[PDB]
Amino acid sequence: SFFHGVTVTNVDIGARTIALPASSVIGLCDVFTPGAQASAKPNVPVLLTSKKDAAAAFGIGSSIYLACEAIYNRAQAVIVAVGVETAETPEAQASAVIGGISAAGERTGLQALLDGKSRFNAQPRLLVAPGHSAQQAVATAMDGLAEKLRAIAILDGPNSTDEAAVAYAKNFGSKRLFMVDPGVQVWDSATNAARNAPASAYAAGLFAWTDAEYGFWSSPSNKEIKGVTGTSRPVEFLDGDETCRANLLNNANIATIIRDDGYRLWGNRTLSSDSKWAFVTRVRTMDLVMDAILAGHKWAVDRGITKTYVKDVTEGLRAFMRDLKNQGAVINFEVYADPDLNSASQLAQGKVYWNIRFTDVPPAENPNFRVEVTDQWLTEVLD
Amino acid sequence: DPDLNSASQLAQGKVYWNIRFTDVPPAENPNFRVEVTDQWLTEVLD
Amino acid sequence: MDAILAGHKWAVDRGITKTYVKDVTEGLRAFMRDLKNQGAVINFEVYA
Amino acid sequence: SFFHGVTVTNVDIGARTIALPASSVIGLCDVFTPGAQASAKPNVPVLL
Amino acid sequence: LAEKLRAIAILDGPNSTDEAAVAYAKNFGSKRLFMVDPGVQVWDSATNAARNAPASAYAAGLFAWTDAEYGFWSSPSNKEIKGVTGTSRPVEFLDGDETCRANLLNNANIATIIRDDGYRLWGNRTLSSDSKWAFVTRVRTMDLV
Amino acid sequence: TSKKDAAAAFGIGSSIYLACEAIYNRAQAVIVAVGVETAETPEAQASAVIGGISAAGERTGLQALLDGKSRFNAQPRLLVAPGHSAQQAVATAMDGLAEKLRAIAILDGPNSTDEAAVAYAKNFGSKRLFMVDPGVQVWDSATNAARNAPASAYAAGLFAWTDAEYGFWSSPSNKEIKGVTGTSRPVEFLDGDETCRANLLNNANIATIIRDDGYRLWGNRTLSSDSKWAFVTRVRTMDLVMDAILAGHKWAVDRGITKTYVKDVTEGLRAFMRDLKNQGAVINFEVYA
Amino acid sequence: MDAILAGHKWAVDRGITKTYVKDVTEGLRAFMRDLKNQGAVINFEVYA
Repeated sequence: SFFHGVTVTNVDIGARTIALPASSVIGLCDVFTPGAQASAKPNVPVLLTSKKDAAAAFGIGSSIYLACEAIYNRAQAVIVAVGVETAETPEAQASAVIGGISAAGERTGLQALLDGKSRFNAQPRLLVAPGHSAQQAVATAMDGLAEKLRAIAILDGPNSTDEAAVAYAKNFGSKRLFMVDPGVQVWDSATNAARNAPASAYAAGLFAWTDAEYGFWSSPSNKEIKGVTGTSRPVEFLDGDETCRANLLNNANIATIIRDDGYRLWGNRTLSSDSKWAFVTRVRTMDLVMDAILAGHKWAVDRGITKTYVKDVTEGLRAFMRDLKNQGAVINFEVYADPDLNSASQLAQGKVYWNIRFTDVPPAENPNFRVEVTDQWLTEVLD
Repeated sequence: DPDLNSASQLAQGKVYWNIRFTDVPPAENPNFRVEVTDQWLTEVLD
Repeated sequence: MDAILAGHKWAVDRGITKTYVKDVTEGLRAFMRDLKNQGAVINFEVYA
Repeated sequence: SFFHGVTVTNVDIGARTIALPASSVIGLCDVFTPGAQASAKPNVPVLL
Repeated sequence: LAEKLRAIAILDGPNSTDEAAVAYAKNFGSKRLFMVDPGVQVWDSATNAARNAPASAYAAGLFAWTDAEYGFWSSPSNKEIKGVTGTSRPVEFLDGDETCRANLLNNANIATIIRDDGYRLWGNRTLSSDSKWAFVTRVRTMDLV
Repeated sequence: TSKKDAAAAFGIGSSIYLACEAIYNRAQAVIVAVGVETAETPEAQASAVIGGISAAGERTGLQALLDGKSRFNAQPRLLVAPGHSAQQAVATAMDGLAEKLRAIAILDGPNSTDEAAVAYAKNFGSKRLFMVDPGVQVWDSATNAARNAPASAYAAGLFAWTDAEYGFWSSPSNKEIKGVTGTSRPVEFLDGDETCRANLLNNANIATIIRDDGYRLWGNRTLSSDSKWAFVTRVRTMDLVMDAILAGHKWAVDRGITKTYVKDVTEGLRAFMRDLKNQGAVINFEVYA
Repeated sequence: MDAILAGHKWAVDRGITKTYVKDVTEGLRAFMRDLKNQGAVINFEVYA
């Protein structure tokens, strides 16, 4: 007979919803002085949320707090900060910043950011290392680490001059590097006077402002930065001419703070050879929708690949991408199951493909205006 | 089956029915070939 | 020229959505029309 | 089984964009008098 | 015995390490074998503390849950198991990479309990040489019809 | 599998860990590492690296990699021996071993100069050898300063990045390598001219890291005389589909060779190769009896 | 010339699939067309 009663099986099918995780969590790693007021341990990752949670953690005056304060002053954001004890020589200090792994097995230094995901559920999708980035060594660690986190490591090249900034950017070429050359100077509270900063954390907090406001898909450039009071090496910028020096650095894929004091930062060009990923925007949107689809369809995995299931996942992308379109994240999209890929043998191994394709919105970094007079509408002056 | 069900096979009681189908395999690895482009850019115009 | 140059300094790198194009297009529509009725120009035409 | 999870490979294909570099950068080489006010060295290239 | 009953014998290889689990699966190759390596640990009531289990019965009851719910044709993998509190030898599993160790055991046709505590079990590959009967599902539907 | 599993295994500061870390920093991958104790003299140390067989019977040294298949189900299809490859001795062992594993042994010739690199490559000529001459320098954590590396493991991890990303069929060259900070003997490279020195080494079948710091590696030419197997790509795809068909049709073997069976195997290749075609592994194929 | 040279530095050694050829072909199509409407060239033609 089998059962013989009255069943009520819940058919668990339908297009699941998908979200945009992480969005813009900052992954900082400067230095401080562990002791009394410093609640945070000399190396482990610590989650932040506001200046209060950061102050009692690392302490006031700590070089790391001047970086966190620079971010929170700009725009509030999650900062899975690490922080490492200051070393003797400046060179060997970069070792603790990069961090090998230690005998304890726990990832030390900058590499500790990989733990931020499996501890705080906040994958730092925006690396930054104020002060420690002009060095060729630590800069590559930021590059390699960014690909693990699908983040955008914001470097900060040495001031000195422009020649030294271009020669520095010529080294890298990865999608996930957004360097800023001119070191903005902030008014330090402890020194009670001018004080040059790496301009790394300021550019990082600046992103968090646009990401929380407009969106991650919005370009950060041409947005004013707060907590400033001048800029080391005044990068010139005319009203509208390619002759200005602010432009020449952008050709070498470099961000710069223009005008007096610190009016605004721009230079969307990420240190990338491939012109496809020229904008930092594209890298930021693509790394997001990828991590979303990855972490989103974790419910599916091994499950009955019936015609319903394919449509449930297909409609899952239809609705998802359409929530990005009307939101303005993308201009237009198209998702479907490829006939050629989805072969009878591929499905028999569990493989099932969905060709997603779209156009992330590029920032109009140079809108032209071909204005030109004529003598056309002159006969109109008659009748 | 025409070939199996021979005049001699049925005369021994043997009678065959060729059943065939495809049991549902679990999608143990669904891929997502996502890729941006510059196709739908001219759409931003009219 | 100097007006359009110094005028659209707010735009620059920004999401080039269909709205943005129209926002700038309508920015010139209204602008030039303020020159037309004012008598600065006889007639104009702006578009992408 | 191979992997057994949920991949999301980024297919890096499509027509890349191309620009017009350099355009018209001048390469001058006259003479001068190096000393005090002359910041530029007596021979090395200096950008202007 | 499984071939006499057309069943699916769920084994449970030794913990110790992964090397010992792969070398153990290399022995068998029958359609009707679905081994699970990492021995999940349950909270025994009598001992009033942690206690390692063979993870065999847990994987068995797990099938009965999916079979009664979705159906025998439904795959058991990627379904959360209850009555757990940790897993002997924490088998690592990244968000999405073949480099993770949870995947390597599945290549050797082995089921594993991933994530902390005992989030879920997976590894549809039955200890079978013939790739036609690679999934435990096919063996379960065919033996039924 | 990761730095954690490698750190507790060999230890920090170990010359082997600097090689594994160089790979995992680039792109995560499975490494059936061996590792051998350091010897007295550098010459006799290569013996332990090559490894005879020992009285125990168990394959020692570099030859121990043959056991990686029948223990971890992970046949090392990508050999590498950082530091120990400039020596003519150990280099041949990498050549002979690669054919047993159908792998691609990545050598690393001596720096010094370019003349010494060309004269070194002139010795080998096997399909399964992909040498890189200029020794990239990494910033060692222990030394807290510059430190020259063999650039062998970096080029190895670089493959694993492309193989996991694009595919094994994708060429590794022209892909940027991380965990660098300069390159011993700056190999020059112009914008576009055969006069550049980076090109001349590629003519001698040599990989090189171009531009400042360590922008990228290229030189697809494997140290092979036969122009048919000139690219490292072809050797990498062919050694794969072969091992796939070999290990794939293990179910067949002695079985009734009826017309159905032939078609079952024929259609097995039809569907299989077509999964490589649409995937982009191959342009087109053709299989039949 | 210097644009095409420095422009297609992203390509180089890469899978020469039918897609790749079209990706580069369409790269020149769009590129030259940006020169045509701009007035840099009267007309063009690019192909394999």
